[PDB]
Amino acid sequence: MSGWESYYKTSGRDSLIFLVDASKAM
Amino acid sequence: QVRELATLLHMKDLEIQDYQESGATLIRDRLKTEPFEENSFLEQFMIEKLP
Amino acid sequence: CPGESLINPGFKSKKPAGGVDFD
Amino acid sequence: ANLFSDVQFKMSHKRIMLFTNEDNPHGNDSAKASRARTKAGDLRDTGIFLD
Amino acid sequence: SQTVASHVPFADLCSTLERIQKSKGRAEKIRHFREFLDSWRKFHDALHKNHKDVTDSFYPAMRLILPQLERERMAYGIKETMLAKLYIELLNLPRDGKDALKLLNYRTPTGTHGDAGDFAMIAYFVLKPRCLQKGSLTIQQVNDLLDSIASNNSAKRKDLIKKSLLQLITQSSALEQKWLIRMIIKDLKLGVSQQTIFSVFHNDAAELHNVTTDLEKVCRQLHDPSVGLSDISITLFSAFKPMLAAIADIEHIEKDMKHQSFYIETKLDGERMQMHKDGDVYKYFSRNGYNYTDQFGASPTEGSLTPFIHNAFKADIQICILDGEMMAYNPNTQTFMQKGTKFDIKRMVEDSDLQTCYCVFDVLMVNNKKLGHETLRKRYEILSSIFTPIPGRIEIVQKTQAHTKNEVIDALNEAIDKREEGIMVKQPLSIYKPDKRGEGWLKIKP
Amino acid sequence: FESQSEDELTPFDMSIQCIQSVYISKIISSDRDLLAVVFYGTEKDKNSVNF
Repeated sequence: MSGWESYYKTSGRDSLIFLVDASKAM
Repeated sequence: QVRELATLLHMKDLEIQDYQESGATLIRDRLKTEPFEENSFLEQFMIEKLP
Repeated sequence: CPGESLINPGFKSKKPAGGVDFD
Repeated sequence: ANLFSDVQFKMSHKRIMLFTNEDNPHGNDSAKASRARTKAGDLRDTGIFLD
Repeated sequence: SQTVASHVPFADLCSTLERIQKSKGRAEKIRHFREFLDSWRKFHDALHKNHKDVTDSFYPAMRLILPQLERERMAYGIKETMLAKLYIELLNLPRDGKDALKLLNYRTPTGTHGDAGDFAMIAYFVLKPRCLQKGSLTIQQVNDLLDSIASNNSAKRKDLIKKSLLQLITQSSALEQKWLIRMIIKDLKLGVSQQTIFSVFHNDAAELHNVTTDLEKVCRQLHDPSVGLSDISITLFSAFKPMLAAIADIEHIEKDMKHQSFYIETKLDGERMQMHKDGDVYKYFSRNGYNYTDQFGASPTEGSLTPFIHNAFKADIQICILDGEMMAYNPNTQTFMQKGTKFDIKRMVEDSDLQTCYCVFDVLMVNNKKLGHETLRKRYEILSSIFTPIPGRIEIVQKTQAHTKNEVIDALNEAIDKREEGIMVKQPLSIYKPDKRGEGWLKIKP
Repeated sequence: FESQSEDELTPFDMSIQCIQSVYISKIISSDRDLLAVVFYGTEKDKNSVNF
């Protein structure tokens, strides 16, 4: 009887989102 | 000043250790910092940035 | 709270009897 | 704590005294110290005095 | 009498379950389950080289991997709330403390940590600092503890239940205790279907489970994958999954019956029951395989329905299986009390004047004749020659021959008039397929 | 169980003497109170939980 230790051993598509700043500096 | 900063770092390390022992989990795993050791830090500084 | 008996809580630790002590 | 719970009467006070001469019972294992601290905190919350 | 379950640590099963849960696709879960099964079978072969007759099987682990199919064990009597209360008492946690409140109102997301809907996660988090890192319990020990707890709940004793739960808590880790809580609640959320588990166990296991409804026989008979079963059919004293009916559209009903005459029958509201009779030995089984024989009586001498119908069977019939519906009868009016208000046919009070009536609609075995594979008409005819009905205690459901839609609408209108749920339709040539739905039986409601 | 000096009482002896004195005082003063004696660090075990 060997121990239980021996017997177990433990595509797609591109998406883009632009983000334009609307500050007065722009 | 260096000695005082080392003491503060050690206290912060104790805080980290206790927070870990409390079962708390940090949201970001990148913020983890390694334990501070004085000899290792001094050796690294002297070998790298002293010149 | 201060000077509390360690055997019977809720009661002050009675001091030992000293009898007569002349000045 | 289990011994305290076994009592069926009404207890005005609950106290434990620790007779020991080892100030560092758990120095090798940090987890055991944390478990002991947690258990002591739980006992204090339950209303058990420690001496 | 060595058993492999006594050599398998519970931590291994817990780790396997955790790995299965933390898997993306079915392939990895099946691979882990197959690896565990192969290891168990290899260990079984190694251990039982010399012994000839062995009752050892995979049941000890199967009853835990699929708690919902457990029938040998009685109701534990504890759910999330009772388990939280017992954990609070045994752990000596403060009643008004944060942990106790979190455990009790586990559904409240006020904690903002972990999960607000999974009690097992919160139990694991609470027990993480209060539990060891390694356990020392085997599968057999856990099964024995669960059996003790269930029997002791059945015996109206709570101190022993507390002792068993305390032992389990003291001899388990956080993960093991979490898994144990999940099994006690009878939910695992492994993400793998029971059908998949049965299929990986053996090529023909779902059919055997449908016919028998007992994890012991399935685990015992289907051990060597190579060896199969020649023929599997309904057997005496073994619950079989009943055959249900599916919704039907009145418009195309004739098409669903291949343009042939069919049977119209009244829908019966109540329990679904099946009766096994061998001599004076009676067994009653419910819809899902639970044994209700105690209520209705397993012998003519004592019972609630059998003591009156013992002598209602023709002399020839000695072995008999029947399927039917159990409902409540009011004699002072001579009418059936519709299911709902004022009574439950499952736990009727003795003092009530209402009694129990069994309406039969199928026969599956008579004098060691297997009628499962015969047509509905033949089973109906054989049923007509089983018992002489004695109104109020056992009856046969009337079925009317109909081959037009106007008849179906007339029947449904009349059923609504008599304040019934609806009407059902049966195909005369339909075969009995246990556990299947919408094969030859259809139902119609307003 | 070690004595620093030849003419001295070991910690165990002092603990036992204190326990006996407290027992006698409780008997004389309040006989309806509850007392218990437990040991930790022994080889044998005797408790409800079977620790």
